[PDB]
This record gives sequence, structure tokens and C-alpha cells, in this order.
Amino acid sequence: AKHLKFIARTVMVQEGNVESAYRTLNRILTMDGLIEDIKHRRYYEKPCCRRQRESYERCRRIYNMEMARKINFLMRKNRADPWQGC
Amino acid sequence: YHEDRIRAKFYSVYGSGQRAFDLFNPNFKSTCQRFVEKYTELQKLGETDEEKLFVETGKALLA
Amino acid sequence: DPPPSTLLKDYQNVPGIEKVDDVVKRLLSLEMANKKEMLKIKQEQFMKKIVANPEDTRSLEARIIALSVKIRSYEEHLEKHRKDKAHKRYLLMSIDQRKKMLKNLRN
Amino acid sequence: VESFASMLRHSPLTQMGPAKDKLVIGRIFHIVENDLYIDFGGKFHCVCRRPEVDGEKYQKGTRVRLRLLDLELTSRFLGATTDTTVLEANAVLLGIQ
Amino acid sequence: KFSIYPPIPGEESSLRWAGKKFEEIPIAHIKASHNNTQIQVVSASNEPLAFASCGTEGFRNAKKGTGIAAQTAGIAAAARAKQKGVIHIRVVVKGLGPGRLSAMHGLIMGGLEVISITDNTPIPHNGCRPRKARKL
Amino acid sequence: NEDLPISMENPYKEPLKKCILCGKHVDYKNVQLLSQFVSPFTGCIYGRHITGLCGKKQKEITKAIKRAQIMGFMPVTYKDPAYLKDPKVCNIRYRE
Amino acid sequence: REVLQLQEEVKNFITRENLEARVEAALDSRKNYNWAITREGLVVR
Amino acid sequence: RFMEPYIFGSRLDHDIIDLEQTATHLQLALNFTAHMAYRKGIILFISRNRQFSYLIENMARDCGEYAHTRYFRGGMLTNARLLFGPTVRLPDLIIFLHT
Amino acid sequence: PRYELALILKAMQRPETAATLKRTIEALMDRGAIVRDLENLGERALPYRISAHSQQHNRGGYFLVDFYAPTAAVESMVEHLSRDIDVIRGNIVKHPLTQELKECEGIVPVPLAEKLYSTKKR
Amino acid sequence: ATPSLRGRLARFGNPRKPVLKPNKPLILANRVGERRREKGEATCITEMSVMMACWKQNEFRDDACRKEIQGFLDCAARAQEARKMRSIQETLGESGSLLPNKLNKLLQRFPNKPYL
RNA sequence: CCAGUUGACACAAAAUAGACUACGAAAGUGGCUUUAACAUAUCUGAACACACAAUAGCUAAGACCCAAACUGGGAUUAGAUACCCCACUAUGCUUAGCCCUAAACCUCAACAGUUCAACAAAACUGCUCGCCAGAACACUACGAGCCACAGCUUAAAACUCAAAGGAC
Ligand SMILES: [Mg+2]
Ligand SMILES: [Mg+2]
Ligand SMILES: [Mg+2]
Ligand SMILES: [Mg+2]
Ligand SMILES: [Mg+2]
Ligand SMILES: [Mg+2]
Ligand SMILES: [Mg+2]
Ligand SMILES: [Mg+2]
Ligand SMILES: [Mg+2]
Ligand SMILES: [Zn+2]
Repeated sequence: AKHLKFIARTVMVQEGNVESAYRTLNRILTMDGLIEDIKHRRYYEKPCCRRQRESYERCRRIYNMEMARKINFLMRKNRADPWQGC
Repeated sequence: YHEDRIRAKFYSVYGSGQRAFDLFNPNFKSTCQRFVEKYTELQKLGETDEEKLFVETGKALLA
Repeated sequence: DPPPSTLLKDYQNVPGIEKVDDVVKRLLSLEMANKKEMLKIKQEQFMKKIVANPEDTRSLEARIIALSVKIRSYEEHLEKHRKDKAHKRYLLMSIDQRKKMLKNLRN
Repeated sequence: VESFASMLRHSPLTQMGPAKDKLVIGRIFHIVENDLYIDFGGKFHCVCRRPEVDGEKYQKGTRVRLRLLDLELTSRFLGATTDTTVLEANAVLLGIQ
Repeated sequence: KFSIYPPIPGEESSLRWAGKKFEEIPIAHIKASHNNTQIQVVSASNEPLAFASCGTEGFRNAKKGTGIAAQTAGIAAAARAKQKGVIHIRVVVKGLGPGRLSAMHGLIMGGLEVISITDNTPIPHNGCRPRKARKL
Repeated sequence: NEDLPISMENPYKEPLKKCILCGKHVDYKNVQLLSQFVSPFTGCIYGRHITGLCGKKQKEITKAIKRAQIMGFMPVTYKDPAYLKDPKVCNIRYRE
Repeated sequence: REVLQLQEEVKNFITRENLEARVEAALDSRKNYNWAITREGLVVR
Repeated sequence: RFMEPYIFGSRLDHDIIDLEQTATHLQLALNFTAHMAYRKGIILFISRNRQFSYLIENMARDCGEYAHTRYFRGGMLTNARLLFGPTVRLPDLIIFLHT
Repeated sequence: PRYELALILKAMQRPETAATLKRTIEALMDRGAIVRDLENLGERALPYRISAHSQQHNRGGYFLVDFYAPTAAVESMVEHLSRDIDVIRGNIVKHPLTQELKECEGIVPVPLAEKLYSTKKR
Repeated sequence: ATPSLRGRLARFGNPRKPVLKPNKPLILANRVGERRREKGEATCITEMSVMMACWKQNEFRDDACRKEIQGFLDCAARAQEARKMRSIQETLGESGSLLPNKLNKLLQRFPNKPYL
């Protein structure tokens, strides 16, 4: 009740492919964190707890990035044995 | 080594290493290695400008 | 209490604004700057009136004059917008440093 | 025992300088179960499988051109204060002769 | 092919999708939540006509927020809209819950073609402060 | 003498590793250019490493973006369909 | 040199030759840098 | 840490060892091994990297020395009295081919 | 630092806006504010209006007034601007075109953590 | 890649505020995430729900819900098959990628050398 | 006044970028325009003084839809000033009379530097003040200071014992 709501977060659907637009909207919510925004603004979290949760999320992101890097770096050995002598 | 600048210039002015290098037997020779050896032979004793001799050798090897 | 309207200390050897209109000089005069201009004016005036080697801001006497000018600037700043306690502590530390420097000098 | 300076200067690994986009030719140092670890001097050997275009000429004593890309392959992961080596190179294969 | 942005009738409508401008395609306001839904299918002339609930079927507990009641209400609203002519609509979503995708599937199966999900969820961009934590 | 290893001037030096702003200052008075770094739905900007900018670089860039959003130099709630496609400046994380 | 450059640029601000006409152009004419950019330094709309 | 004196220099994340030090170490080690074999000095090879275990074992076969290029079970040299005989001369020299 | 005004008004006739701009320019020239350029961003207008409080701005222009204020006049200029009527969101700007971002060349490699825990086992 | 953490460390060096406060030992390992399944699924029930709705709208027997009854039968069958396929592929032995233990061993091929 | 497309009234709150780096002795902070912004760069040298407030609270009140101390009405209830649902009173934004205590922790002081009782924020020496070398009594009676009159800086002495505390 302020501006035109037909353009705000209004993804278009092609050939009735509501699944594609819905998946795009869900990916937006997840990446940007709009679902997280709702979950966190719905009720209160102690600023100390908020900063601790932010640090824990940073740690988890670092861990996931390092795991992905290690996987992509060690998947090269998915071949066979080099010598097979001992 | 002193050949670092020579190799840098050779790979910056012209294309990268396209010659087949063996590197098995000691002090192997080919075309790019021969060019590097000629450059080292022409270095120093230049003072004036080494780019002239570089371009001369490049044009002699290519044409 | 240095003068308010004077000329620039850094742009002193530039005759390209003396024989010109008004806006051209205003672009390179005391108008587009801030309190730093008044600080420089006070520094130059007191250095020319006291020490025989002005424009330095490094020597002992120069450092003392710079500290005095900084204290004056902090006082004038606290003269307005008194709702800042960080700047109050800054001025307190400046006064403490002034006392320390004066003691070291006298001793 | 010849000159130590000249020998340390003129050497294959040092003559090739920083291997980067250099087409090197070599042979296979050891037949693999189902790979094609072709050697070519340097610090390490490439790693790949048998290509679909002519994959029989590769013998213990052949000459096939390589590309040489990243002779180190290392990366500090998370807490490992040191490096994690792999003893490989990984390069794009060209062909035969 | 096919611009992702919706051309509002003002700035700027240029095509006629099945002989219907963007304004000719009504809205499908829906209150998606874990409890109930309030469907609203507008007409081509910008006039509401449809409005179905969940408890009217027979349930009164939390079963209204499930997908069954949402789909039934969506089908009823689609039928009420087609009774006078609507066909095309603009899917909308307000809140989170099982009635989110269920309502969309019901609207799609009700004979109405979707062309732009004009969902307007309540995302207070730095507004209402958080409240006391409660078990959700 | 010359055949011994002697640290030279460290050759093989790449020029200034410029990201995208090599020498073109983006203007803060446009629709397409200013929205390129913003989502045309919720008004979100992409990550720092996604754009490839440095610290102060992306910091001031997003500061100016928010200044344009607030002061009234770019629509925040969404984007007008007039400016349809957008060049691939910031690697879009959705749709793709 | 900087003072000379500033004196020369002062004439490029709002000279007397473009006072009311400048306001009229600003209120009616257009003079914007409406140009988009990509990953590199390329001009495009 | 203790490898820094030997490591003379590096070539872009590639260490280079002085040839003189390596040659002297080789001379000393080979002289010691020869003078030990001069009294039936049981030399022991080790190479679990599998890079050249075949060739090392073949060379050990051609010579009179032995190799331990396999897993180290419950004490092969410190507790060699149970898995083997009681009176068994242990190796007086171990040449780690690939430690 | 330098200043920059972006007067955002509506397309209300024309002579009134011209007279207002003339009066503002004359006042700025008589006081002590040097005006740089009086460019314009055309008749562009945001697709969405403002949450005004206390007006309704649909279509409007973007008349720039790149000016430079000294020190003891920003408040007077803000008051003169508020004295207007049809204004979307009056907000002076600091000239950022001349000097770009801070002094920073290009990207640098992120350093890796060196010994964050005791060497034991964990 | 990783966030800044040089100065922001609770050590004797930089006396800045610590940002990364890892409650767990931030040390890489050679083990993939924990294997899990079955907790609060309750999925693949739309066919059963629509069948029950069709049956309630009619009576008790199958007279105008043959499509619904066959859909419910196929849904039960496919739900059993999907639970089995989940427990198999999505947990242990996959068909298209590597296995959990296989990836664990692949990571263990090159563990770490933190003691220098 | 429930779902809003044509719009509406707060001293609110910083949607991804915030993955960014800073100053301040430390509190302390991130959506925006402006006034003024980073003290000495040899260090320390008052817990008998100039000042901050971490969060909160007494007094005079302004004051934000938005929160709770006082809250009613109901799962469960055997016994619930919390839990599961609605908002509200001192207080969150502002000027003054005030205890300045904390986990004001990064429990690791500033400079000169050099190369593991256990948990581990690696080891080795100088510089300056502060700390203690019986716990429960003892963040307390009493004494000295504070416009607190539920408290703050310090804060002891009796009967009991083999202590007591931390790690592994
Ligand atoms: Mg933990
Ligand atoms: Mg001290
Ligand atoms: Mg003292
Ligand atoms: Mg306080
Ligand atoms: Mg309340
Ligand atoms: Mg209240
Ligand atoms: Mg506030
Ligand atoms: Mg204290
Ligand atoms: Mg504390
Ligand atoms: Zn850049």
C-alpha cells in the first residue's frame, strides 16, 4: 500500500513454468537470506548470541569452502594405482 | 639465473614455448634452447641494445 | 585570537590569483577550507612573532607551538556541540600532554 | 669433477625455467593400470588416461608432446600450516609426434 | 527470449498475450501460511469475485493449513473466477507454510494459466524490531 | 661469477592486477549502470569476492550504491522493465 | 600550474554567456551520462 | 628445520641442494657401506613409496643385502626374537631408499 | 570536501521552476557559494514513487545544481531548500566525480593462517 | 577466498578484537559429513490425500475415483521404492558419483603435515 | 482496520553487499547529506584526583506503531511470578542531581629484543607499578570516601579440618 507491487519481486513465468520461477525465488531467498531475515526478525536474539552465531556461520562457510576445495583438488587421483609394487 | 630476463622477453614478444623439449639427457638442445644459448652467447658484450639482436635472431629463425 | 580572513599559507607564492576576479581567488583562499586554515594562520603568526625560524612544525619550539595551537583548536571545537565526550577525553589527554611537555621543558 | 658453477647453471630443469605453456616431449616412465603417466623431465610428470585418438603408440621409450601446466599443484586448506602436495602436474595432451 | 521483467500496463505494455494486456490479467492474492488461506481472484476489469476459505470444508483445527484445504480452496476460487471469465491470473504468495506451493499447484490445476508470480511476502526491510523468542 | 645463482630484479612480474575499474569511473547517475550491481526484484547487491573488487574498492562502491538508493538516484524496490537485459558485470547467483 | 588550470576552468562553470539559457536547458534539455558498462571498460546502453 | 643447511636455494617453490655436499655425503655413505659389507655387514633397504620397490628388491637380490619395503609389523628389529629365531644377527646398517 | 546538489522536483509548468532556479543561483552567488555546472539528468523518473510523507511524486525531473559551499552555510542552504514545496527527498551530495575512490591500485592475495593452534593432536 | 583474520586474533600479536571464535577445533580432517536419513520426512502423500478426498466426496466404495485409487496404489508402491532408493543411494552406495567411504579414503590418501 | 492492486499519521530500524578495516586508554558502531574527526610515535610512573559508560537503577520529566518488570485469561498442571498465545507500566531516542560495578576477557600489560605439570594463546631475559602465598565465615559485620540510603574501593577477626583449588 505504497508503490506498485506488480514489479517488486515479481518473477515472470514462461509457458506456465511456475516451477522455474518458484525455484528461482527459493534460490534468491536462500542465497540472499530473505528466509533467514524472516526467521531472525520474527523474534529476538541476544546481540552477543547474534555475533556468536555470525562467527559460527563464518566458520561453517570457511569449512564448507575448504571441503569443496579439497574435494576438487583430490578428485584428480580418481584413476588407479601408479606402480602397484608394495 | 641471467637467462630469466631472456626467457621473459622471448615469451612476451613472441609466443610461448612451442618447441618440443626432451629434458632427459643432460644439456639437451632443440630450437628454443638453441635460441636461448645463442642469446647467452650474445650476452653480455652488448651494452648498446639487446633487443636488436633479439629481433634479428627471431626473424632469422622464423624467416 | 588570530585573524579570521587572511591568505593561504601554502598558496602564498602563487601570483595567479592576486590579479584576477573574485571567484578565482575564493577558490584558492580562506573559504573552501576548514578550521585547519585558522590553525595554520595561528601557527604562522606565532612562529613569526616568537621563534626566529618559522614554518617548521618539528623542532622543540615548533612542536610546542603546534601543541598550543592544537589545544586552542580543541577548546574552540568544544565551544560548540558540547554533546561529545570522546572529544572531551581528547582535550583532557591534550592538556595532560601539554603539562608533561611544559614540565620536561622547565626541567 | 668438472666446474660446479657451469654444471649448476646449464641444466635441463634450470634451462627450461618456469614451466608455463611449454610443449615438452617425453616418454612413459612406467605403464599404469589404466592411466597414462607420461614423463618429461621437469619436477613432476603429467597425469591422464589413454586418449581415443591413437592410444597404442604410447610405449616405454616413445616421444609424445605434452603441455606442462602447474608443476606444483598445492594449496593451503584450512588449518594445515604446511602445504598438501600431490606429486602431479596435470597438463593438456596434444597428440603423437 | 521472453523478458523476465513483467511489463506493467503503465511502463510499459506492448504485447497482447492471448488478447489480454497485463491489466487484463487479474491478480491472485493468497495468504500462504501454516494455518489458513484467503484467496482473492480479481476480474479482468479489476474487480474481486472469488474468495474461498479452508474451514468451510469441515475442518477447524490445524488441518486447514495443510495442502489439501489450500488446494481445494484454490480450485474453488478458480471455478468461481472461470464462472465469469478470467483464465489468466497472477500468482501471489504472502508468508511461509505448506500452503505455499500447494496453493500454487491448486491454482495451476484449476484451469488458470500463470504468467507472472507477483508474490508480495511480508519482508520488513529494517522496520519492526524482533519480539521475544517463542517456540515456532 | 655469472654461472652462479644471483637474485636478479625478480622478472615475470604481471602488471597492476586490475579487477574491472582499470580506468573508467562508473557514474552514479543512470539506471542501467547503477542497477547492474543490484537485483531487479529486491534491491540486493552481490558479494564482494563475486565482483572481484578489493577491500576499499568494493566498500566505497557499495557505499555509493546505497547513497544512490537512498537519496533517490536509483529504484530500490525493483527495476523498470524499460531497461531489460543487463550485461554480465556481477556473476548472477540465481537463474543463470 | 594548478592555479592556472583552476583559473581556466572557472570560465567553464557558469559564465555570463550561459546563465538563464543554462537554467532553461537544465529544466528542458538533457545532458546525462546514461551509458552502461560491463566486466571490462566498454561503453553500451 | 634441520634441512635448511643442506637446501642451498630454491627455484619458485622448488628447493635445490648443493651438489658438493650431496657428493660428499654419497662418498661417505658408500665408503661406510662398503667397509661394513667387508665384514658381512647386513645392509637393510627401505622403500614404502612404491616408486622403485621392484628395482630395489632386484638389486638386493643381485647383492647380498636385504630390504624391508613392506609393512612394519609388531617390531621387526626391536622384537625380532618372537617373529623370528632367538639368535639372529640384526642389520648393522639401514639404507633408507625412500623413507 | 566539495559539495553537489541534485534538486529533484516535479514537471510543474516551467516559468516557476526557472524563476526559483534563478533566485537560488543569485542567492548562492551573492552569499559565497561557487556553482560549478547546471546539468540535468533528463525527465527520468523512478518507476516507484516515494513513501511521502508528505506528498505524492510520480513524474519529475532531475535538475542538478553542482555547487560548493564553504563551512557556515550548509545549514542555510538546507533551510533554503526546505523552504521549497514539491521536493521528493532533498539531500545535498559531495562531489565524487573529480577524485575517484581512495588510493588503491589492484587486488592483493589473501594471506593464509599461520599457526592458529598448538602442534599436538586434538 | 577466506575472510580477513590476520589482525583480528586473540593472541599476543595484534591487540585487536577477535572475529573468528571457533567453538570447534578448526582443523581439516579426512571424513565426509555424517550420514543421516529418516527423521521427519512424511513425504509423498499427495496422491493418498487426493484419493481420500475423492472417496469422502463420493461414499466409501470405488465408483467415480478409479483414477484416484490407481494413483494411490502407485503412490504407495513408489513411496516404498523411494524409501528404499533413498536409504541405498542417498546414504551409502550411489550410482553416478563416489561413495562416502570412498571419498573418505580419497581424502585420506593425502592427510596433512602440520608438524612441519 | 481479515488477502491488497489506485494512498495515508511516530524520538522506530539497519533487508545481501556486513565475505568489509577502523579508531578510541576501553566502552562503542555500521541505509543516507553537513559542523567539527585519529594526543605525544622513547616507555612506565595515583585503586589518597580531572572523565566515560559497559548493561542496569533512584530522582524532574519528554517520548517511538514497536518490547518486556506489574500482567489477566487457558495446553500440561501434582506443587509453575518462566515455558506454550495479545499487548502494556520504571527503561530502549533526549537534558541534569548520581554507586561506576561487570566476564570494561582478547582473564595473556607498554617498549627493547632473540630462537610444553596438564589444557594449551610457542619458548627465553631487562624495564614500571598492581596481586597474593587457608578455603566456607570473607563481592561480608565493622572502619575511611561517595547527595547510594537494597550499593560501590578496601573490607577483618572466632569453632570445625586435614586442607582447598585447577588439570589429567
Ligand atoms: Mg564448541
Ligand atoms: Mg605502569
Ligand atoms: Mg608519573
Ligand atoms: Mg555506565
Ligand atoms: Mg511491551
Ligand atoms: Mg512503557
Ligand atoms: Mg537509535
Ligand atoms: Mg573497576
Ligand atoms: Mg564484563
Ligand atoms: Zn578495482
